[PDB]
Amino acid sequence: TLPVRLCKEIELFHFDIGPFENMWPGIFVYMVHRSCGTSCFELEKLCRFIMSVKKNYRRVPYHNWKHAVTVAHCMYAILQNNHTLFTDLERKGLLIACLCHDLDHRGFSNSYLQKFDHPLAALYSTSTMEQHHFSQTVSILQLEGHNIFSTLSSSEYEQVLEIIRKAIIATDLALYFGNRKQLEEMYQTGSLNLNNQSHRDRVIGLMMTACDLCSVTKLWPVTKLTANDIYAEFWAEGDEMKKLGIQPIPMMDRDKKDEVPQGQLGFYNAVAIPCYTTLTQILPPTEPLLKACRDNLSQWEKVIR
Amino acid sequence: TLPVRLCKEIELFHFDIGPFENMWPGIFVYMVHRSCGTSCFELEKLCRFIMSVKKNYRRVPYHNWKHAVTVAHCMYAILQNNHTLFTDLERKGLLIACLCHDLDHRGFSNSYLQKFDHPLAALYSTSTMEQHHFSQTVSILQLEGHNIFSTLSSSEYEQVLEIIRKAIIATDLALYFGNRKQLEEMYQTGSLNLNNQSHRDRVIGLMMTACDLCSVTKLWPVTKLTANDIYAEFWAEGDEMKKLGIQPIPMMDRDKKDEVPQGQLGFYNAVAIPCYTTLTQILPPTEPLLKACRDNLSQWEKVIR
Amino acid sequence: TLPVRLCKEIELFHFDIGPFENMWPGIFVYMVHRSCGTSCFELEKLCRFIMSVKKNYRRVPYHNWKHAVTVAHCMYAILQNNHTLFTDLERKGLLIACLCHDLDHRGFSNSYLQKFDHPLAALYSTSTMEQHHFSQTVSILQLEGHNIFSTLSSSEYEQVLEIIRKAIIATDLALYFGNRKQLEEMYQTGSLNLNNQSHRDRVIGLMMTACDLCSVTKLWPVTKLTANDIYAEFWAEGDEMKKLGIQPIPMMDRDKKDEVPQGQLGFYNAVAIPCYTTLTQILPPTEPLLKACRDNLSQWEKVIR
Ligand SMILES: CC(=O)N1CCC(c2nc3ccccc3nc2OC2CN(c3ccc4ccccc4n3)C2)CC1
Ligand SMILES: CC(=O)N1CCC(c2nc3ccccc3nc2OC2CN(c3ccc4ccccc4n3)C2)CC1
Ligand SMILES: CC(=O)N1CCC(c2nc3ccccc3nc2OC2CN(c3ccc4ccccc4n3)C2)CC1
Ligand SMILES: [Zn+2]
Ligand SMILES: [Zn+2]
Ligand SMILES: [Zn+2]
Ligand SMILES: [Zn+2]
Ligand SMILES: [Zn+2]
Ligand SMILES: [Zn+2]
Repeated sequence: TLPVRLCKEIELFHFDIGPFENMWPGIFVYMVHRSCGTSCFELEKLCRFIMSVKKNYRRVPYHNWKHAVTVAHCMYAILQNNHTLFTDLERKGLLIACLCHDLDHRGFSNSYLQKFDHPLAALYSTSTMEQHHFSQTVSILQLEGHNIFSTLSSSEYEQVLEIIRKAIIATDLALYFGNRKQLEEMYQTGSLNLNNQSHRDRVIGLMMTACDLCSVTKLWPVTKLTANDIYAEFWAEGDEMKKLGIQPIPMMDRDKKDEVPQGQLGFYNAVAIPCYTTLTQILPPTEPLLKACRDNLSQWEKVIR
Repeated sequence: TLPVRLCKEIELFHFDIGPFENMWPGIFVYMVHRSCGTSCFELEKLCRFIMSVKKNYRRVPYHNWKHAVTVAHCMYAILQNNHTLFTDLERKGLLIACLCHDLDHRGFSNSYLQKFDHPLAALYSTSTMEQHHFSQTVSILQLEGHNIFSTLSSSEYEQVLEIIRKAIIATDLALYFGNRKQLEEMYQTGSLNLNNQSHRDRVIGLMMTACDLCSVTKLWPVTKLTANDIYAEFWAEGDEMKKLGIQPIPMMDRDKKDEVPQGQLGFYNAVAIPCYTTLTQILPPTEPLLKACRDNLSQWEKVIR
Repeated sequence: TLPVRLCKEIELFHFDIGPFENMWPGIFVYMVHRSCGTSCFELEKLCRFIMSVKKNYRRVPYHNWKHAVTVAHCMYAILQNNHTLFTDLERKGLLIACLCHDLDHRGFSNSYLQKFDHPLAALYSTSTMEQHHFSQTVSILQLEGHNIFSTLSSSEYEQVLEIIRKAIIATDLALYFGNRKQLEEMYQTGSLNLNNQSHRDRVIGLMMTACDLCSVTKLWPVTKLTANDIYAEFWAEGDEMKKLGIQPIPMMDRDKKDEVPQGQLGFYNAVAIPCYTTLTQILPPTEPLLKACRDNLSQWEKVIR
């Protein structure tokens, strides 16, 4: 039961979740029931679970509670347009993974933490933050009245945990390049097969990347506005890097503000476009992300003068 | 028992409440006792009521807790200089209405909510936020140990509720233009009469507008500083409008920052000056607001170069 | 048990405490044990005490919780390099004083409070905020399970309170000029004597100044970044001054932003350099602060073009 405008435009890939946090949870529950079903989860146990997650997000310009819901909607959009491809376990499992994918994020990349010699970097040699994101998740599920998979069998429960584990880790962009490249080949040869679990995890992996980056697939005015939040995080990290006696890459250097239009251009070309390209090849219904992406690419070129 | 400088300068229309929240409540209690009386309200029940209201204001650049107290002081200033015109019910009733007049405000106008298709817009077809502001008020009064009108008769209680209702709704600027225009005529013909309840509500209505806008009646340095908070709210709304695929009016368009000195000029001419003009006509003691207002008008013209 | 990079670089004067609050407490406990000893304080009672102090710091751009820890580290650095000069009482006493030295600070100088006619200004005729900082301290100690000097004798306890009292008051910069000038003479004549308690308090006094200002002794990139937080506080105060119908000194005037490179130059020359100069004269191990200070002085001159 969502407002008419929302019920209608929530099915759109480029949908924005507005500036109404209090309404954010509701928007999520709605999507679970439309994609998975009403009796997938007990309402109260779910709502309790949601509030807890909202609470374990930090007020960081970009990787915050809004990012979490936004990413999830893209997944919902992907799920609804490929409705016959996945089980409920995967559906109910993937939506949850998206909301938790950046839990307890502080706004610093894995690079900085290793430089800073942070306790977590010692704890997780690779994919430091993402491993923490999943750690946070399990802690929340282990809370009383928080196990929404209570009704699941221990077999099913373990399965959905793996799904969520694999998914969350995939939000490490460093892992993306190897994943896309592999998928690019397998698609070409025809060896690519969704019934292969090893193959299947990789698609899911690429699906997660598409969502984590979906701000490039929004309309131009949203994409441009979201951009401010992201560099806010980058430049701040650059500052802390500088506090370590370390010259940061120009991307995190606030002195190089002008360069940003080209910095984005390069990123689209090298990362974003190849990503949604590959995805539409495998999942044609996901093209609107790609089209919207290129529309934004054209805008960036239009910025340079 | 307020500091000497405060006790002295609190009687000034252009008084500013400083940056000491913790001291804000105290400043309010003081005004209730000077305008209405000590035994108007039970201290503890009042303080409890105040903290609750402070809690239900949001950290929004302008329409926040500070706005609430500031608006109330102007009313106090109006009440003290027209001391023989109103009953205690109206006095105690109007001060309370001013503090609650923007309860749970989020920083977006009624226009945006209707565009966004917000639940409240469906709930309140007209004067969406203001109806909510009064709804919030009643909820707080209905809290235990929060009914400061407990000592009032059910007749008096209902009366003061109407006063507060009517008052709060009047803070809708859309309603102002019709109200001023009517008052402008009645004053001219002489038909205007304070003993007429229909007439009486309209004055109260115009009094509320004067307070909600009183930042134009502060000294120039305060008026200029307060201005930043307001456009912060506007431009943000423009951003969200843009997120709806809707080109917002230049006032909410942050791209048109330069234009602001003229934007303010137009507003003074068309809205602010006619407002305090009419008010002084009816209530001559309220002229300092008008004088201070024009002093700020002269400053805006002085800005354009 | 701190990360390797931290264990190593925490002994450096120009050490920065990073952007990990959750890790800030730990960094403090570590320093107490390295400077004073493990059985100086009961762990739990200490941790309880720390969290309470963190809670009574305000989110003010500069004089906040980070400032508190940063100042304390400098003291630790001073203590560790002059290990044979002080008793444990003084050590355990001074580290604590540094963390509490700006408790409940709101970001306004004593000048503004007197102008504003604030309740505290009436309460404390001189060194208004600093007297409050110590008042806050005592209140926290008087909390249950918060008396970390519980194990101390009432004689020792009173002694450490005086130490803390004297120390905190010394963070009033107005008092500094008279203190340095006296120390400058006594050092010259040879009359300066650490066994003299009157003399001894003055050194401690100058040590506190060195720490409160230690942002000038950090590396250039940190010093420059910290600078933003400080003027944020100044300009805001200027704004409130203007709200009092009072033209503030150019330092708190945000209109005079350009002037800042020279404003800092003057400060170094007149205040910072003479301070660390005198300190190294008395305590040669504290020279790195001075060297780092001048390195930053050279940078400011390099700014002017
Ligand atoms: C973990 C990893 O590999 N990362 C690299 C890419 C980066 C990134 N993520 C984005 C997510 C959403 C939308 C845009 C994103 N853009 C990213 O980096 C591109 C934007 N960039 C640059 C590059 C060079 C620049 C030089 C000067 C000024 C700005 C620059 N911006 C690169 C995130 C970290
Ligand atoms: C609800 C309603 O009718 N509103 C119209 C007036 C508006 C408003 N409120 C003020 C309250 C206190 C002080 C000043 C206020 N100014 C307001 O709007 C005026 C300021 N404005 C403009 C107008 C056009 C502009 C064009 C370009 C750049 C800035 C502009 N500012 C109009 C509030 C919403
Ligand atoms: C209490 C007292 O005596 N104060 C004077 C010095 C001031 C101060 N504290 C600092 C602490 C750490 C680092 C730098 C600090 N700088 C301070 O003031 C200097 C910086 N200044 C100026 C002076 C004049 C200016 C004129 C135009 C623009 C900027 C200016 N900045 C002076 C603090 C208040
Ligand atoms: Zn992430
Ligand atoms: Zn993410
Ligand atoms: Zn309002
Ligand atoms: Zn208002
Ligand atoms: Zn201080
Ligand atoms: Zn300080």
